[PDB]
Amino acid sequence: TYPEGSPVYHNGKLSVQGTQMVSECGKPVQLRGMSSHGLAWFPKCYTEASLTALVKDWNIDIFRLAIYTHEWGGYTTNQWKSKDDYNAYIDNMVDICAKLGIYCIIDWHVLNDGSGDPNYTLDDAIPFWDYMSAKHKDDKHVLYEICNEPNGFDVKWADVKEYAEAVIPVIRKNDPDKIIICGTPTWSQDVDLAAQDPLSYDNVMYTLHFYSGTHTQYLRDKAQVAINKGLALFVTEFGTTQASGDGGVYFDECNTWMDWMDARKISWVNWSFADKPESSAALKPGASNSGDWNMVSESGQYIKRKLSQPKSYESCGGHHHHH
Repeated sequence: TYPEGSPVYHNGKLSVQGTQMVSECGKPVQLRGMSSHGLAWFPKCYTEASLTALVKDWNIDIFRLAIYTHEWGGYTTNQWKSKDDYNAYIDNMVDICAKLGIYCIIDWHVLNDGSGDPNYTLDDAIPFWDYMSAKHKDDKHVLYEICNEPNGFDVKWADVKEYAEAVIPVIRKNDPDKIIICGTPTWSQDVDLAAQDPLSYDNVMYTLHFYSGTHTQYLRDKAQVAINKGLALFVTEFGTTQASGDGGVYFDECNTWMDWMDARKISWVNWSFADKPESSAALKPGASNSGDWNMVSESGQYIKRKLSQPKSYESCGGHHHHH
């Protein structure tokens, strides 16, 4: 039972129709929300209290759990939690999102230390995704992001497609209808190359990542090629900075990206909800010590203001029933 008036109450189980993500009543939906930073790095930032503030005060529709596979404390490392205990932690966060009625992305966050080819994480990715899809089959509010940012010159769409064709059957044997979001080459830029040979599965979307200090028209044009060839795109990560996550903020270029996404009804998730002293972090340093989840940085202020706009969906109605 999702809480009255919440994003999941309004839209129910989402699916993909052509290039558009739609609600349980078949209406186009654009979701807006926030990504975690590394969970092992900022655990004080990801609690019932902090997510309650994100929902009630920042008006988010969706939260993304960035589960690093590598670097210190990554899922594959057994440096912070055992793999099965990390699963239990993730499950707790998924349940908090359910209690608040927001969507939750489980993100297998490949990036560095060789994980740039997601195939090189399969010894852990297969049992991870087997577990998560079995555990969360009956959870209407989860989305499965199977490989954050494939990268490397050696990592082509053919290689990412082979990874996806290994993991998606493992998910779909347990959870037939849940949306799967598939990363693309060159740090989830090459959606136009994925569009040349798309996956044959239903309810699949393709990842686009941008950073407004780095990516401009060229990447929007690549994305438009993918859209014109019939792919549904999801911006599961973007920043207001250059791609490193620090330095200047570029709000004029981000406004261009926001207008562009709005016109195409493309969902977006901002990097990051954390109080690291870098300019892409949405909280001021020390906010996790004080517990003041509205003590925003310059970037957080800008994103919270975008989140405060009218919802980019229309309720499925039937408010006279519990959902």
